[PDB]
Amino acid sequence: FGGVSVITPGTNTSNQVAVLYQGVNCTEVPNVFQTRAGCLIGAEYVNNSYECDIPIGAGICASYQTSQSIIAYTMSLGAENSVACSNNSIAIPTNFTISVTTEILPVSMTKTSVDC
Amino acid sequence: QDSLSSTPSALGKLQDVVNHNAQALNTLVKQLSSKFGAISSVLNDIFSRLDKPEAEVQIDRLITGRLQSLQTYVTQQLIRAAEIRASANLAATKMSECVLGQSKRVDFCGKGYHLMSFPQSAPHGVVFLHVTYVPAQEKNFTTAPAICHDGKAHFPREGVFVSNGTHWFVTQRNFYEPQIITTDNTFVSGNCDVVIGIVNNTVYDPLQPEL
Amino acid sequence: TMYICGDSTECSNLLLQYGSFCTQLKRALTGIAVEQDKNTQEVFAQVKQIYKTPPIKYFGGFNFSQILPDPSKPSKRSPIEDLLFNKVICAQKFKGLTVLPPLLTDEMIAQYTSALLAGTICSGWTFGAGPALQIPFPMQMAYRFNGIGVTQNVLYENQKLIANQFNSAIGKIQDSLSSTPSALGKLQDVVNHNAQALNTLVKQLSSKFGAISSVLNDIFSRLDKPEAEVQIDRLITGRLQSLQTYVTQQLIRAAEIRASANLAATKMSECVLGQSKRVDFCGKGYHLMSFPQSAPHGVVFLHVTYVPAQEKNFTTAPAI
Ligand SMILES: *[C@@H]1O[C@H](CO)[C@@H](O)[C@H](O)[C@H]1NC(C)=O
Ligand SMILES: *[C@@H]1O[C@H](CO)[C@@H](O)[C@H](O)[C@H]1NC(C)=O
Ligand SMILES: *[C@@H]1O[C@H](CO)[C@@H](O)[C@H](O)[C@H]1NC(C)=O
Ligand SMILES: *[C@@H]1O[C@H](CO)[C@@H](O)[C@H](O)[C@H]1NC(C)=O
Ligand SMILES: *[C@@H]1O[C@H](CO)[C@@H](O)[C@H](O)[C@H]1NC(C)=O
Ligand SMILES: *[C@@H]1O[C@H](CO)[C@@H](O)[C@H](O)[C@H]1NC(C)=O
Ligand SMILES: *[C@@H]1O[C@H](CO)[C@@H](O)[C@H](O)[C@H]1NC(C)=O
Ligand SMILES: *[C@@H]1O[C@H](CO)[C@@H](O)[C@H](O)[C@H]1NC(C)=O
Ligand SMILES: *[C@@H]1O[C@H](CO)[C@@H](O)[C@H](O)[C@H]1NC(C)=O
Ligand SMILES: *[C@@H]1O[C@H](CO)[C@@H](O)[C@H](O)[C@H]1NC(C)=O
Repeated sequence: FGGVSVITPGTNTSNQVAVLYQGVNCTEVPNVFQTRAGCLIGAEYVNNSYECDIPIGAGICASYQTSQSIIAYTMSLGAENSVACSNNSIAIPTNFTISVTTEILPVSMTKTSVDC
Repeated sequence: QDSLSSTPSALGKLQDVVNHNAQALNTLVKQLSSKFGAISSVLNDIFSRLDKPEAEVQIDRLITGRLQSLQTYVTQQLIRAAEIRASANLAATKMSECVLGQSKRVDFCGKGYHLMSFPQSAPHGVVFLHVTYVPAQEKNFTTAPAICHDGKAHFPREGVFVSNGTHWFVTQRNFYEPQIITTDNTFVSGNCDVVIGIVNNTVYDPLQPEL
Repeated sequence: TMYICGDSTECSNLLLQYGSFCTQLKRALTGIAVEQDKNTQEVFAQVKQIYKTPPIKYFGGFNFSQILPDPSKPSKRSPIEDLLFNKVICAQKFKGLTVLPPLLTDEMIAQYTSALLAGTICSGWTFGAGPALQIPFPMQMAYRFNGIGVTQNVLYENQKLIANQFNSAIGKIQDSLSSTPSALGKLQDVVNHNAQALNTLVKQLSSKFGAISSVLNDIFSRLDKPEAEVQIDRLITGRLQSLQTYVTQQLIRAAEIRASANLAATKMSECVLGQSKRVDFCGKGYHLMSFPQSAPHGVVFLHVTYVPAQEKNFTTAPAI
C-alpha cells in the first residue's frame, strides 16, 4: 500500500499528468522510473540538469518541457564555477553597478470575531 | 515596476495570508452540516421528532461536535498569529536598520553592499526596495604584504599594495585606483627580516624634493 | 481513515459523519512537510555558484584538512563531518503512519558546504557580496585583524605563532566532540521527541476510550447494530482526537524548528560570509572568521575568535 499523487502543470497550459506511487515498487503497482520516493509513471527520466520545478524527493524534480511532455531529472544545485586561489596575487574591481532588489513581508492578518 | 508586473508570484506571501484565513472560515461553516452521530444536523428536527429524554442526547452530540470545531479554529488562528507576529517583528527591525540607517549586516538589507532602502505600502504587509553596490570587472594584480625600504618594513594605512606588472602602487580594496607609495600613505613597523613575502621598492618622501 | 478504521467498512462509512477533520489533518501535516525543505533551503543554498575545493589544504601555515572533504572516504566528508554523522519503521508504517524523503540528499548538502568553504578560504567574503575575488590567505587574515582593532603588522610578525595556535585549536575540536557524547544532544533531542510522538500515536490504538473492545471487528461480531454503534463511536472519537493532538504538537514543534533554521541562516550570512561586530553572536571573543560543517538534521559552525591574554598595568592620562 501507499499514497498516490498526481504531478501536473497548470491546466491553463496542459492537461498532461504523471502519477507517483509513494513508497511503492514499480512491479507492485500493476515511462516507468524508480526513485527513492516511490515509482513514477508517465514522466520521462533524462540525464540533463535543470532548476527544480515540481519537487518529488531525493534530489528528483519534474517539469513540463518541450513535442511537449513531462520529464524527470536530478535537480541542479547551482552554476558550476571555480575560484582562483593563488598566494601572490589579488583581484581588484575596476568598475561597479547599482542594483535594486525587492523584499516582501506580511505584517498583519484579517481580524475576525465569532458568536459562539 | 516591470518585475512585479511580469512575476505575479512575487506577492504570493501576502496572498497566502488572505487565502489561509479565507479557508479557515469556510471550513468552519461547512462543519455545521455534520451530524456527529445525531439523527439530523438540524436542531429543530431533533426536537420536533423526538421526545425530551432522547432529543437532548442527540442535541448533546451536535453541541459537542460544534464546540470542538470552534476550538480547532481558534487554536489554528493562535498558531498563525504567532507566525505573523514574527514577520512583523522582522519588518519593524528592517525598517529601523535598513531605512532609518545603513546596515553592515551581510545580506540583511539585500545582496551586495547596502547603501539605502525605501519602504512601500502593500495589502496586509510592507515592501522594501533595497539599493546596493555591486563590484564589477575585476583584474589580476601582483601583491605583497609589505614594502622594504631603508631596512624598514612599510605597511599600507588603508589599502593594498599592487603591481600592475613592474611598478608598485597602493590602492583601495573595493575599487582600483593606483597611487604612488609615499610616507603619508604607509606606516613603519619592524625590519625587513620578519615579513614573509616582503619586496624591495623605494618609498617616496614628499619633503626631500623641496629641501 | 486507515489509522482510525483500518479495513472495517462499517467504521469507514460512519467516519464520514464527523465532518472534514481528516482533510484538515492532512492540510496541517502537508504544510509542515513542505516547510521542512524550505528551512534547509534557506540555510545552505545561499550561493548560486558552486565552487570546487582547492588542490591544497595548507595555506601559509594554516591547516584546513579537518574541515575540507577527505577524498579517502567513500562519502567524501571531512574528518569533523564524519564524526558528527557517526554520533547522530514497519511497526508505524503498518498503522498508516509513513515518512517522506527530503528533497536535498546528504550529498547535495555536502556540495553546498564545500562551495562555502572553498569561497571562504580562497576569496574571503567577496564571494558573498559579489564576484569571488582571490586573495592570499595571510592577507585575508590581516584584514580580519584590522576589523577587530588590531594593527595588521601584529599578524605578519607573528604568522608562525598564529598559524600554530589555529592548527592546534582545530585539532582539539574533533577530540572534544569525540569524547563528549552529549555534544550533539541538541540534534539528538529533536529526533527523540518526534520518535516518541509517533510511538504514542500508535499505542493509543490499543485504548478503548470507554468502549467494550479496542478492536472494531471484535464489536460488530458480538453486538447488535445499535449497541455496536455506541462502542464504535467511542473508538472513532478517541482515535480522531488522538490524531488532532498529534498534529497540534507537530505544528508547535515546527514553529520552534523554523526559528532555529532562521537563526542558522542568519549566522551563515553574518559569520561565514562576512565578519561580525555583534558581541557573542559568532562565538565569545573578537570574531575573525567561521567555517560551516554538515550534520544530521542541522548545521554546525566552527567559530574562530581572537582572545586577549597576559595584561599588564600601566599609568595613563587623557591628554598630554
Ligand atoms: C492563461 O494563459 C494565457 C495565455 O494563453 C494568459 O494570458 C493568462 O493570464 C493565463 N491565466 C492564468 C490563470 O495563468
Ligand atoms: C523494487 O523491486 C526490484 C525487483 O525485485 C528490487 O531489485 C528493488 O530493490 C525494489 N526496490 C524497492 C524499494 O523495493
Ligand atoms: C544516463 O547515463 C547512464 C550511463 O552513465 C545510462 O546508463 C542511463 O541509461 C542514462 N539515462 C538516461 C535517461 O539517459
Ligand atoms: C563602467 O561600466 C559602465 C557601464 O555601466 C561604462 O559606461 C563605463 O565606461 C565603465 N567604466 C570603466 C572604467 O570600465
Ligand atoms: C584572473 O586569474 C584567474 C586565475 O588564473 C583567471 O581565471 C581569471 O580569468 C583572471 N582574470 C583576469 C581579468 O585576468
Ligand atoms: C604600469 O604603470 C606605469 C606607470 O608609470 C606605466 O608606465 C606602465 O606602462 C603600466 N604598465 C601597464 C602594463 O599598463
Ligand atoms: C607561493 O607559492 C609558491 C608555490 O606555488 C611558492 O614557491 C612560493 O614560495 C609561495 N610564496 C610565499 C610568499 O610563500
Ligand atoms: C632587498 O635588498 C636586500 C639587500 O639590502 C637583498 O638582500 C634582498 O634579497 C632584496 N629583496 C628583494 C625582494 O629583492
Ligand atoms: C595537516 O594536518 C594533518 C593532520 O590532521 C597532517 O596529517 C598533515 O600532514 C598536515 N598538513 C601539512 C602540510 O603538514
Ligand atoms: C593590576 O592592578 C590591580 C589592582 O589595581 C591588580 O588587582 C591586578 O592583578 C594587576 N594586574 C597586573 C597584570 O599586574
